[PDB]
Amino acid sequence: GSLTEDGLSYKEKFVVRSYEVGSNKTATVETIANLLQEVGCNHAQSVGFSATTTTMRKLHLIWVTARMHIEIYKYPAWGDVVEIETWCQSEGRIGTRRDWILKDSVTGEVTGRATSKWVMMNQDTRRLQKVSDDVRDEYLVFCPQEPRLAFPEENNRSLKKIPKLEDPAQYSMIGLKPRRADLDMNQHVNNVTYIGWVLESIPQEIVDTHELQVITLDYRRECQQDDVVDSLTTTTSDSQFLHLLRLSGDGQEINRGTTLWRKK
Amino acid sequence: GSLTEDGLSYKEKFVVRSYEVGSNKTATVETIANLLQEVGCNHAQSVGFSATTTTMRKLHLIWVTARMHIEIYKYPAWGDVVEIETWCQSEGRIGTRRDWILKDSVTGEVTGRATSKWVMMNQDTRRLQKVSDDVRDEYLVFCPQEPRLAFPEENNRSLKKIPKLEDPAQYSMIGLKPRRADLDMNQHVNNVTYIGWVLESIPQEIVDTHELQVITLDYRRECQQDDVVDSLTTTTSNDSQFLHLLRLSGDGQEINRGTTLWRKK
Ligand SMILES: COc1ccnc(N2CCNCC2)n1
Ligand SMILES: COc1ccnc(N2CCNCC2)n1
Repeated sequence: GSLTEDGLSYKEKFVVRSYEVGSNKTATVETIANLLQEVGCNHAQSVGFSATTTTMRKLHLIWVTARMHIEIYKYPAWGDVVEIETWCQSEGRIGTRRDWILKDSVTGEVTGRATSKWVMMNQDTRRLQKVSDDVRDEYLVFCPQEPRLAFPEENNRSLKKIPKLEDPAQYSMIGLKPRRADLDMNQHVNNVTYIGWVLESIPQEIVDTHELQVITLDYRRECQQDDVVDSLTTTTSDSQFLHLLRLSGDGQEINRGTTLWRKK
Repeated sequence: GSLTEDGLSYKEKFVVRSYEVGSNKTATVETIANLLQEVGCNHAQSVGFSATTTTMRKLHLIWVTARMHIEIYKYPAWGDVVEIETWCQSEGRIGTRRDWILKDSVTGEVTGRATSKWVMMNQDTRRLQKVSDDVRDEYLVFCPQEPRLAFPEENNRSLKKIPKLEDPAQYSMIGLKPRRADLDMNQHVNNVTYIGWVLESIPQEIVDTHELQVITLDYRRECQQDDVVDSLTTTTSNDSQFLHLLRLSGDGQEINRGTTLWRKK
């Protein structure tokens, strides 16, 4: 992988692996989500990062994901090369936004796109902060200054409010626990695990006959290594679903989201 | 990746990914196990498979893993290039063997090695069988004819008998279930998931202070998408040795048995 000529975005090719594909012999949405995360880490490293930006390290500040939105048109097949282009942008003092475009390396056509909103947080108190200058000046040297949006459309799926699932849920997967493979190098549950846990309550009949076109996910609280999660789903309709991840015990909300599926 | 000059083995370089590493910023043993599986699939495809032969497809036969043995000296760090060389060999009518050598792409030194025994099974009845003559000739064209062993040694840990864990276990992880990411393209639980499930009963203190040097795993029965697994461990020992057992949560049916060896960091 490498930064583009202007140094304001980063590109990387990935060959789809055998264990990365599902029953259709195409990459799973979790494989896609891991590749977005990977190209994002390489972009951050190529422009001199740890995630932290020097002034975040002096203030014990970290970036946490608030939202993740992914729209796939075609899933790359096992053995295909997929090229992902990523870039960052400041959103005033709200937070930071990371966007991605996925292309077929052979045809050069867009096969998917993604967007994510990150909020500032103190890693000790776990308290959300607003982007207090300085960080915003150091982010301006690596970001495009004119807006560059993977989802430009006025009134689009990536910025819609997500409601809370009402009990009883139509479908459920109870007792989900993270194992060591679900943790990252800092022992926190990978943001991709939440996507997998959300999809666990989708019936196998929907998976076998439909393709996941869109997924939007809100992140409210992190799941601990020793926490148990319940995944809840309800059809709201193409097939549309409303999702909710909560702690098995007290019912504390950790995630909420929506998925859109089309018949194959 | 590509086959070697003689066409009797296959090589592939892999750059270690951010989500593939643990607390030490080095690849997990499950990442290593996925890369061995990946280079094995590419070797099989490069020599005209898809991993059944023509005779196996005609008879509804598949290869199932009976044993997986991995010995790591150095785990590649996040961002490093690792090169894996793999090859197959016929073991008469018993089954087949797949071997791997892992090297640091920069220094060219061996940083790990692995071996796996595969047995023939009818896809429908699930009954094991000895390799027929037609199958032995079909892969003798892709295998070295003189023995080539990743673990040559007189009495190596790769061929040792594994005993059955006695109740009560010292450590345990109960209620392990596979999710969709644990399934392969044919909807069967990935062999690497079993490794992860085995390691779930190892205490977090051992993981934090030791490095996994060796792991040997016996496969007896497959875990279904709707099956629940219990992982059991007992210390059998500066080095730490463990005895492991995976069994179905309900009836206590054995699915796996194994041993791990760890050294202090
Ligand atoms: C804004 O999204 C997120 C995501 C993950 N954790 C959190 N906080 C919320 C404040 N308490 C600590 C955890 N917020
Ligand atoms: C020897 O290795 C394995 C691995 C997985 N399943 C099996 N069988 C044994 C026979 N019954 C069906 C399952 N054997």
